[PDB]
Amino acid sequence: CPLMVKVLDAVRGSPAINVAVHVFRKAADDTWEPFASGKTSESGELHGLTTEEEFVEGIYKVEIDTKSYWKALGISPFHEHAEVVFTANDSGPRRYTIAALLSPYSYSTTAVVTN
Amino acid sequence: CPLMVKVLDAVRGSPAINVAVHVFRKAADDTWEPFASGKTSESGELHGLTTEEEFVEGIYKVEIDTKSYWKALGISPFHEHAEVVFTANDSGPRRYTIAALLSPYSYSTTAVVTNP
Amino acid sequence: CPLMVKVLDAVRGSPAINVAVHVFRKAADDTWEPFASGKTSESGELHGLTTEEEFVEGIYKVEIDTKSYWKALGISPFHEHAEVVFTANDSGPRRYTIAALLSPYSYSTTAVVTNP
Amino acid sequence: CPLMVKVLDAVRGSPAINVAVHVFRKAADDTWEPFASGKTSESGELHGLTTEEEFVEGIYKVEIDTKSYWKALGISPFHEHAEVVFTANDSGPRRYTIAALLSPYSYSTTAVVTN
Repeated sequence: CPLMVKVLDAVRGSPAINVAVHVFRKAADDTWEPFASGKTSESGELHGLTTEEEFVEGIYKVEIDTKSYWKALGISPFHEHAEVVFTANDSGPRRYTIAALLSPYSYSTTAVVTN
Repeated sequence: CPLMVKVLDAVRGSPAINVAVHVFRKAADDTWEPFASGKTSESGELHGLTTEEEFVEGIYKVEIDTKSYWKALGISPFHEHAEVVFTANDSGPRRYTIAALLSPYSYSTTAVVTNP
Repeated sequence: CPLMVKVLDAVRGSPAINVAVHVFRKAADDTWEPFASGKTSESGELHGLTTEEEFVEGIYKVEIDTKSYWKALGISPFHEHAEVVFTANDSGPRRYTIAALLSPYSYSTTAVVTNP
Repeated sequence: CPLMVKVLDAVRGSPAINVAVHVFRKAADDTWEPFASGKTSESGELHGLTTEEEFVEGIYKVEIDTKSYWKALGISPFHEHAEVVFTANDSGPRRYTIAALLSPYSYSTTAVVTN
């Protein structure tokens, strides 16, 4: 699978489990079309979102529902969600891992693109 | 300055200068409406986006155009932009500093929220 | 202010106040020698650690006592401290801002280096 | 293995390969005693540093030689290295993953402690 999402919790030092993730693909009219979604596993990962066939070049958005995660932990968060927007390119490495590190008032996101 | 944006470049160890920033507010019909925009200064800061009066309760999106920034430095980065989406002023007026730390394949954003 | 330290709390979205900071310089015998120390203010900043004259070329270590900070807030964090080790002024005098973003099980540190 | 180190490169969006890592254990006299070391793999990981038997409670330091990594890439770095200092505790989760995200003038480190 060409796209994986990994989410970590910087407050507990653990995978961020059961975090909803929604992936969208930018349509010709500039709107965001639902593409794939899921919830992170006990390892904070979400595999099997798409296939090589369907994951064509284009602009994608990965929305991580961080607010609901923090609310479940009873911690007041800042962001509505974490959004990661990027262009999928065929010339570069073919496996994309979108990693996110979550804190209540901060998040970082990193792309690990490999062959 | 109820809203300030600060952007740093983690490759150069400097402020990220001349970075375009667009702010939107969610309208009643759930669409994003343009709210304010500007560019970071030599200090990597953007002040004067709004006023206390105009910065009412709402869901705001701060779009930082990071791709253009990296491309002008000769780097083809991963992200199109860094988007920061948050509810503001729902418990009264606050001062928000949205900070972003940029690398070609990673970014981190932090909010510093203080009471007037 | 050739050297400034700024510390933010990513759980509260605020400056990290009253954080102890110890600066060391590597001596000729390769040991760490105390250089300066202080605590962050209400703004999360620590100024006045040194002067242009005293801040000579060398390898410096900025120790930020993050564990004590978290424990006073009721959190048992992972790290003992955040250590920032760097060569300074080897190409002439520079102004260094060492920024740290703290979470209980993670921290990020950035350096902003400018010419006088 | 109870201790793993994972290093990523935020400039290239890749694992940070062949990064030297040195682990030290704080001795009774407050000095740092060499404990384990290695170089990250092609996946940016370093496994097999120690064993459950030897990784007793105590204060450890993980030093990641980031300066040499950046120099090999021809990029001027700020830090001499990234140091991660922590206390190993038996009551909590028993597997420690020390992750580091590297940029020339910035790094972040995260501990993922699991059971």
